[PDB]
Amino acid sequence: NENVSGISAYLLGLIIGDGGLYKLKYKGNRSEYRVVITQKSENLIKQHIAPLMQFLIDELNVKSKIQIVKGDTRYELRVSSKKLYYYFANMLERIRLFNMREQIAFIKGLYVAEGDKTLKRLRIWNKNKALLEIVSRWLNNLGVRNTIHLDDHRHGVYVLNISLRDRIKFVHTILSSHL
DNA sequence: GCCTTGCCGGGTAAGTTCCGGCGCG
DNA sequence: CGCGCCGGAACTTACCCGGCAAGGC
Ligand SMILES: [Ca+2]
Repeated sequence: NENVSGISAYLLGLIIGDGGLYKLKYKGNRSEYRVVITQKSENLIKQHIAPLMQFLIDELNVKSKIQIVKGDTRYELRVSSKKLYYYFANMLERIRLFNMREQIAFIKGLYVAEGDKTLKRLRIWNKNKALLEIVSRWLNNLGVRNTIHLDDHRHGVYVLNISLRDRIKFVHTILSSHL
């Protein structure tokens, strides 16, 4: 709807990237379901990310608050919502069936989260190789050549390197898409 | 000459799961 | 009683950064 689907895919890229989906068990039988995006800067969160999450929450009739919690090392945007937790967890599941619009939005969010930011090089870091392999195939379909290697042998972190030969296509189509 | 990109260590910006409390049928 | 939101934060490490050099054209 597809204001919503595009924004959803983008937020998921931020959540998977910078972020998390948590199902918590307490005593008892208490529980909590969290959608989380963390980020160093309060401004990026408050003026860019939160209004996107708020739009989605309103559109989904989710009754939960957007919480912004200050940590010692970063800010946390958090929505405590069973319904939103499952919306994103099922979407993730999910992810191979994304259309072109959701593909581009997801990759954009994932790059904002896990991205080389100078743009001198175009690189995405993640330990989830299968996720990078999905993104690699999508990028190939969009004709951005790319390679995946184990970058950090210490922590098992993969890099997806976007070929600078296809830099203009990647930055124009994905990273500065008006979609 | 100039660009690209694999490699690889530094260290902080992420991530994850605890806690005490309250809401609501 | 049985679960699900709220607000916080303690703790560990997964990212990003960025320099070096092999390799391609
Ligand atoms: Ca990030």
